[PDB]
Amino acid sequence: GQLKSYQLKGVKWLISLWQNGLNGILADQMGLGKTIQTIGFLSHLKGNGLDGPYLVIAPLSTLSNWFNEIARFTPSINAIIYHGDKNQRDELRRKHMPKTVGPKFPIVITSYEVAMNDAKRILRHYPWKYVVIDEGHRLKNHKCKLLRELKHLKMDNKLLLTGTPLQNNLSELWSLLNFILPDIFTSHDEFESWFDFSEKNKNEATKEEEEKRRAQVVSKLHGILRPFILRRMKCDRKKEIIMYATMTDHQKKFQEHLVNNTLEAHLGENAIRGQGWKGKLNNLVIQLRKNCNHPDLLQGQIDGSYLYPPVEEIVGQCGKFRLLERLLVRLFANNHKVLIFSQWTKLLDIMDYYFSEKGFEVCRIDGSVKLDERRRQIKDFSDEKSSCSIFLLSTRAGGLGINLTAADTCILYDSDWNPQMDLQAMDRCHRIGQTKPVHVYRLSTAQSIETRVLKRAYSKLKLEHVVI
Amino acid sequence: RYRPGTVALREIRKYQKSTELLIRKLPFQRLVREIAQDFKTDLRFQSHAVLALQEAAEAYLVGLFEDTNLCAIHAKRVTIMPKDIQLARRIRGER
Amino acid sequence: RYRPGTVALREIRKYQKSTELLIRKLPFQRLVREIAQDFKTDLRFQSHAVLALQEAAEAYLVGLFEDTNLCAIHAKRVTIMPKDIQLARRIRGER
Amino acid sequence: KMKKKSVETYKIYIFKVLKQVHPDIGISSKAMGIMNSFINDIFEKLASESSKLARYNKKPTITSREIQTAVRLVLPGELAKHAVSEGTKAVTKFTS
Amino acid sequence: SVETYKIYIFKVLKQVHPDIGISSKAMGIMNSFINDIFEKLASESSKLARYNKKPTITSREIQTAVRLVLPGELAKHAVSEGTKAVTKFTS
Amino acid sequence: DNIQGITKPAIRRLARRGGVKRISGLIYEETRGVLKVFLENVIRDAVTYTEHAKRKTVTAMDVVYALKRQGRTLYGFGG
Amino acid sequence: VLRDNIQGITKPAIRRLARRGGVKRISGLIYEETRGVLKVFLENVIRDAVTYTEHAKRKTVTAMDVVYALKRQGRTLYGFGG
Amino acid sequence: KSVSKSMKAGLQFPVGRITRFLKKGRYAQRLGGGAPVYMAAVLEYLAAEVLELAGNAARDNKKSRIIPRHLLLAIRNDEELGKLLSGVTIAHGGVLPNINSVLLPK
Amino acid sequence: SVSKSMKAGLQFPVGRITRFLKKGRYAQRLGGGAPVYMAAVLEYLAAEVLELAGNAARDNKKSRIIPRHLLLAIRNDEELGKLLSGVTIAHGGVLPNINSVLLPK
DNA sequence: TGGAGAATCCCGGTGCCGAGGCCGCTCAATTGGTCGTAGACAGCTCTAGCACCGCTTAAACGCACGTACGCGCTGTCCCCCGCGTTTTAACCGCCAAGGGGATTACTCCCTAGTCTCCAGGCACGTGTCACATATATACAT
DNA sequence: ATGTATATATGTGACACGTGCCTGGAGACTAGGGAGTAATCCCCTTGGCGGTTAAAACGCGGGGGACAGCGCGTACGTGCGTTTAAGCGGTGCTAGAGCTGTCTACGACCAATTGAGCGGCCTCGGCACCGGGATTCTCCA
Repeated sequence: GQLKSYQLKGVKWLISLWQNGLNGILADQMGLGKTIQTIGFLSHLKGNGLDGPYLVIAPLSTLSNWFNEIARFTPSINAIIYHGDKNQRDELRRKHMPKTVGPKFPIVITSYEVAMNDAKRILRHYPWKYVVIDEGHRLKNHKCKLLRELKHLKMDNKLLLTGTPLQNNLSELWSLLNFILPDIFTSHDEFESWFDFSEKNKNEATKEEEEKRRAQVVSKLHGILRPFILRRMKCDRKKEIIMYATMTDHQKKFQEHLVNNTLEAHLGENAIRGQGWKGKLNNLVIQLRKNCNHPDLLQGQIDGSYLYPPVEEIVGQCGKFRLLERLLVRLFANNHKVLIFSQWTKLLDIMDYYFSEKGFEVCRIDGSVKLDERRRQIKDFSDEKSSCSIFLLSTRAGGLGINLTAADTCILYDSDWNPQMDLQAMDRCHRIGQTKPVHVYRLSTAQSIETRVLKRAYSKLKLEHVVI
Repeated sequence: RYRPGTVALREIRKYQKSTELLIRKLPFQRLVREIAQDFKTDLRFQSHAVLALQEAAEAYLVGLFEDTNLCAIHAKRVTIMPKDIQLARRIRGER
Repeated sequence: RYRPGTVALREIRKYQKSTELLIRKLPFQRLVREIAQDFKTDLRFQSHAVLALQEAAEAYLVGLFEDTNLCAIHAKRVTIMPKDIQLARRIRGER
Repeated sequence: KMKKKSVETYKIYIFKVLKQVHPDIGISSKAMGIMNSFINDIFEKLASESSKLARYNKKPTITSREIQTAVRLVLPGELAKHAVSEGTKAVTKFTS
Repeated sequence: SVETYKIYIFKVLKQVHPDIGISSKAMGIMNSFINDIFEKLASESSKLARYNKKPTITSREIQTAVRLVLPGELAKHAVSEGTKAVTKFTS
Repeated sequence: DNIQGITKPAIRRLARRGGVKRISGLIYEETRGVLKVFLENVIRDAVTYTEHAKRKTVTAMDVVYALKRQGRTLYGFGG
Repeated sequence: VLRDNIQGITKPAIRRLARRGGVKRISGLIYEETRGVLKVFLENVIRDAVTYTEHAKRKTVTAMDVVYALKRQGRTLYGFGG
Repeated sequence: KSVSKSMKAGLQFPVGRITRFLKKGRYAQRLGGGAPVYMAAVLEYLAAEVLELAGNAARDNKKSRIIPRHLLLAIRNDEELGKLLSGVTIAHGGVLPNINSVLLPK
Repeated sequence: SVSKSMKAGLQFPVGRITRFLKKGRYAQRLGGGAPVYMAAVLEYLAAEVLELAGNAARDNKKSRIIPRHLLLAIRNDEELGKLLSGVTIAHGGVLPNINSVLLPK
C-alpha cells in the first residue's frame, strides 16, 4: 500500500494501546504522516463491527484537506463537515442524525471555533465514542474549560495529536496530561520533585559534573514519559549563520539619551509648542527592542503624511540595516532567491518603502488581505518569467505549503522568543524535493538587549534531549 | 414602501422602553484616553470609571436633546437646528 | 408726535444705567406681611429683610425677563407672550 | 485568611422592611446598591445640614430639635410633615 | 466686638492704588466675599480630608482645594504665590 | 388686594431694565403668580430659620441663609 | 494609518440618542455641535477626576473619583457606589 | 440578659451604628439621647415609602422581582420624589416614555 | 517678638486664620503652613479684585469706589464671571446690553 | 367601509442560574461606675418696630387715536427618509513577559497641652472733600 | 429746516487723622502617636494574529416641510387731563432681644463581657429562549 513499515508500527501501537483501554497522546513530527495513520486506525476500528461515532477537531484551514484524505483513501467512507453559517447550521443539525440507535452514523469533523461557540448543542442530544484532536497547541494556559463540560458526559476515548509538545514552558506536561489522564491530579501539583538544579545552569553545554541527582532524575524523566509519548524518525542541507552588526554613534546617542528618558525636554523645542507629546514610554523591554531594531519605528512622536527621511541617509541609523544591504548586494551575484522574515508590520512597511525606492518589485503577506494570498502567489511569483525577487513574510501569519520552494535563501531580521516559531519558519523555508543548500541567515546586534533574548531562547530550545 | 414618518415613531417607541447602551464602548474609551492624555501623562483607567462616564454622557445628551426638542416645538417646527441647541445652552447657563 | 419705538429705546438706555429701586417699598412690605401671615402668626420684620427680599425679587424678575426676551427673539418676534415665560421656566427647571 | 475588608451595608434591614411591606416580592442584586446609595446620601445630607445648623447658632450639641428643623428644611412638601409625626412617636416610646 | 477685615483690605488697597478711597458700602461686600471664599475653601478641605480617611489638614489638601475651587488661570496663579509664602515661613 | 399692589408701570420698568421693546397685555398675571411663588418659597425657609432659634422676629441673616439654600447668594447685607 | 477619535461618535449613534429623546426629523448640521459639547463635558469631568486621582498619590483612576467628580457638578449617579 | 436600643424603640434599623457613624464624622462636640432614634425612624420611613412605590410599580407590570427600571418608574411618577430626586440619574434606568402631541400623526 | 505675618511677608494676619480654623473644628489637627497659604490666596484674590475695581473706577473719571464699579469689574471678566455667576450685589445694577434686532434701521 | 401584507403580543414547553437558606467565628454593642460642665430657669434693662395724624405732590388711571406688526394664505424648491447592496470594524479569544499599584509589617519628630505677658486691634473727637442748582452747544420728523 | 439731550460756574453730610483701653498672639517647657520606611500578588499593557457577525457607508428616487412674499385687521404705544396714595416728619407705647447669675443632670470616659453580623457552602423556582397562533396596523382601494 501507500504506507510504509513505520506507519504500520504506529498503527499496531495504537491498537495495542486501545487493547489496554488508555487514552492516547501522539507527537509525530511529520504532519501528513499522522492523519493517514489515524484514518487507517479508525478504519480498522470501523470494519470490525463497532458502531461508535467519531468526532474530529482540527483548525479550519485543513478541514477540506481531511475531505481530500477520505476521498484519497476510500470513496465508500463518507463523513460530514459541521462548518456553516448560522442559517444552514440548524438545517444540518438533524440532517444526518435521525435517531440515537440505527445502522449508520456519520463521522463528524468540526473546528475549534465550533467547539467553543454554541457548543452546548452537541452534548445535549447525543454521546460520542471517539474524540480526536488534530493540533494540540491550544490547551496549555487552561483558558478553554468547555473540555470539562465535554468531560462531564462520558467520552470513552480521546486521542490528541501534537506537532511539538515541547515549548519548554512550565506545566505543559501538567496541562496536557490532565486533559488526557486527569486521574493523577495531586501527583503533579508540586513540580519540585521533577525539577532539578540541572535546569538552572549557565553552562553552554548545560552539563555539570559537580551537581548531584542529574542522571537519576533525567533517567526517570524519560522513563516514565516514554510509554505515553511516541516519537518516530524518518530515517529509522541547512546552514544557519548569525551575523552581528556594530552600533552606530547616532543610535547609541538615542540609547543613552533615553536610558534616563530625557527625550521630552530635548525635542520639546524642536516640536511645535501647543501640540503636546503622544505619551511617556510604559515598558522597558519592548521599547528597547524597537530601538535596537530601528530608531525610525519610534517616530510616532512626530507627525507627517508618510514623510520619511531620504533613503541615502537611512542607512546611517543602523548597522543591522547596513549589514543587510551589504548581504543583499553580495547575494545578487549568487543569482538566488531570498525571503525576509519579520515580526512587526511597521518594519514590513519601512522595508517596503525602502524597496519601493530601490525600484525592485516585491511580494508581501501582511495579513490585511483575505483570500488574496493564493492570487498573490500565482501572480508575479512561482513563475519562470516572474521578475519579483523579494518576498516579505511575518512568522505569525500563514503562508501556503509550496512544494516548489523557489526561494532557497531565508533571512531572519529579528528573532523570536519561542524557537518553535523559528522551526515552522524553517519548515516553510525549505521542504522535501530540493537539493539546493539552505544558507539561513540571522541579523543580530552584539552587546544589546536582544542578545539576552537569543541566549534565553537557545537555552529554552536546549531541553529537547530530556524528552523522548 | 412605507410612508415617511412611521419608522421614526416606531424607533421612538422601541428605544424608549429598552435599558441598554447606545454608544459603543471601545471607541469611547479611546476618546477618553486621548482626552485625558492632554492633562496628565501615563494614566490608567478602570472599566467602571469609563462605564460611569458613558452613562453620564448619555444622560446629559438625552436631556440636552429633550430640551432642544422642546425649543424646536416652541417655534412651530419639526426639524432640529444648531441654533435651538445654542438657545437651550444659553438659557440653561452652560455657555 | 414721535414715531413709535423711540421712547422705548430711550427708556431702555436710561433705566440700564441707573442704580435705584423700581418697585415701591410700602406695598411690597404689605404683600410680604400678607404672604407671611399664612405660615406663622404675629411675625415681625426688620427693614433690611424686606429690602433684601425686594432686591432678590427684582434681580430674579430681570433675569427672567432677559431669558423671556431671548426666547422671544429666537422665534422671530418683537412682542412678549406668556408661552415664552412658560418655555423659559420649563427649560430652567423652575416648574 | 481574610477574604476582604468587612463592609457595612443596610442589605438585611432593607430586606426586612421589604418583607414587612410586601409579603411575596423579591429584589435583585442591582437595586440594593441603589437603595444603599440613596440611604447614605440622605444620611449625609441630614448630618451635614444638622452640623451646619449647629455651627451657625453657636451651639456645641446636636439635639432632636436640630434634626427636626433639618427634616423640615431638606424634605419638601408633604413628606416633611409626615416624617415628623412618625419620628416624634419613636422618641416618646424611647424615653418612656 | 466684631471681627472684620476692614483694616487689612484698606492696607492692601493703599498698597495697590496710592490715591483711591473706598466707600462704606463696598467694605461689607468685600468682607462677605472673603468670608464666602474662606468658607468654601474650608468646607472643601474638610470634605477632602474626610473622604481620604485622613485626620490632618496639610498644605497639599488646600493645594488641591485651590486647584478644584478656583477655575481657569486663577488656580495656576494662586498656587505659585502661596507656595512662595510657605517656603519663606519654614526657612 | 395686596397682589394688585404690583402695578403695571412697575412691571413695565422691570421689563425695560431687561431690554424689552414691546410688551403684550397678558403677562402681568404670570409675573404676579411667579413673584408670589418665589416669595412663598423664600418666606417658608425664612420662617423655618426664625422658628428654629426660638424667636419671633425675622432678621436679615435668616433671609440671607434662605437665599443661600436656594443657590442665589446675595452680597452687601452680611453674608 | 489612523482615524480621528472624535469621528468615532458616528451618525447612527447620534441618531439613536436623538430618537431616545423623542425627535422626529433631524438636520445634517447638528453633529459638530454635539461632538463639541460632548468633548467639553468630558474635559470638564476628566479635569476633576484627574485632580482627585493625583491628590491621593496614585496613578490609576477608580470609579469613586468619577462619582465624586460628578457629585461636584451636581449630577449624582447611582449604582456604582456613591 | 440585654436588649438592643432598636428593639425597645420598635425600629428595624440599627441604632448603635448610626451613633458610630455620627461619632466617627465629628459633626459636633456632643450628641443627644434620641437623635439616632429619630434619624433611624426617618430613614426607615423613607425606605418603606420608596419600597412601597417600587413594589407597586413592579407588581403592576406582572413581575415578581424589582429591577432598576421599576425604581426609575416609581421615582419619576411621583411629584414628591420627583422634586427630591430631580437631579439624580439611575444606572440602567432608562427614560420615561413621553411623546408630544404635535408629532402624533393625524 | 515678631509676628507670623511679618516674617512671611504677607499683609493678612495669620493667628486669626488659625483661630478661625480651630474654632470651626474642621479636623483634629492642623498644619504648619496652611494658614500662611490660605492668607496668601486670600490676599492675592483681594489684590486682583481691588485692581479690577480700581481700574474700573479710574476709567469713569472718579476717585472713589462704589458698588457699581465692583459690579462692572466682576461682570467684565471671564474668570470672575465664572467665579461669581450666581451672586447678586446690592445696589449694583445691570450690565448695559442691547440686542441688535431691537436697534432701529 | 373593505381587502391585504405585515408587525406584535399570548400561550405553551425547556431548561438553569442567582436568590434564599444552612454553618463558624469575632468584635463592637451593651452594662455599670464616676466626673464635670452645659442647658434650663429666673430676673433685669434698653430699644426699636407698630399705630397714628396732617401735608403735599409725583404718579397711576382713564381715555382717545392712529399705525405697525402678527397671523393666515399660496406657491416653489430642495433636502432628509426609506430601502437595497457591499465593505468593515467590534467582539472574542490567545501569545509572551514584565511591572506596578493593592495590600500587609516597623521608628522619630511635629503637634497637643500648660503658663505667662505686652505691642496691636476696636470705641470716641476734628479738617476736608464729590454731588445739587443755574448758563452754553449738537441731533430726529 | 425747528424743539430736546450733554458740557461748565458756586454751595453742602460722609471720609482720612488723632486719642484712649483691653482681651489674645507669641514665647517658652514637656508628652505621644501618626506620618514616614520593605515583602507578596494579581490586574494592566504593547505589539501582533485568526475568525465571525452585525453595523455602517454609499447610492438613489421621491414627497412633504422650510421659506419668502403678500395682504388685512386690530391691539398696543403716545399724549393729555383727573384723582390718589406714598413719602415724610413727628409722637406715643409696649413686646421683646440680649445679658448675667445659679442650680442639676445627662453625656464623656473607662473596665468587662457576649451574642448578632459577615464570610464560607447546599438547593432549587422565576426568568431567558424556540415555536406556533391569534390579533391588530397601516396602506391602498
